[PDB]
Amino acid sequence: LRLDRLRQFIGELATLLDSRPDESTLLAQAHPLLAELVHQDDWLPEDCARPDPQRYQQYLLHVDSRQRFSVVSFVWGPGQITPVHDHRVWGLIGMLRGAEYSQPYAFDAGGRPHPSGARRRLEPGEVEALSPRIGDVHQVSNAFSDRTSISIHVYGANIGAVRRAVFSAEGEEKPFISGYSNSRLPNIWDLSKE
Ligand SMILES: [Fe+2]
Repeated sequence: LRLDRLRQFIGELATLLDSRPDESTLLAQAHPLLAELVHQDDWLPEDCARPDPQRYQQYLLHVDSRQRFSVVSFVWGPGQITPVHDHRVWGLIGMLRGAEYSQPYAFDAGGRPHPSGARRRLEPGEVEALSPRIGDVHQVSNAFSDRTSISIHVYGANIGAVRRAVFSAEGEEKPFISGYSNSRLPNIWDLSKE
């Protein structure tokens, strides 16, 4: 495993964040950092790539000391899908293997959510951005019904601890905390094992 590439990404993102950019500058300059990471699929620990039959898995890879960001391996078993939901922090999503569909939503005056633009297909190597400022609400699904798809997510917080919400088609808001699938993180720092 090329865990040095993951270490490099974490270091460089933290370096960008050290210059205290606004969200727009951050998303713009971190976009190529993550695309470079997901351009080649040779680093993700198999532990953090494992699908589950009932639900997709969320494997935490790294959290910044000051929680300025977290890096999560998002794993879709065949045909799995999220409900419509928000994030409340900035996010960058890089596709690793397989593919996923992403449909942005927006609310009318009465609460009800509607698709607010074209559904997007994210191919391996591609990166998309989200945040409360530029659009925070979407529904995501595995683009395939016959395979496992994986995307790497970077959020502007410890996303598993962020209190957010899911929305029904009728617009019912329900409190949501995603948590994480792994009770143990991969050790990506023991260089003497490389
Ligand atoms: Fe999401």
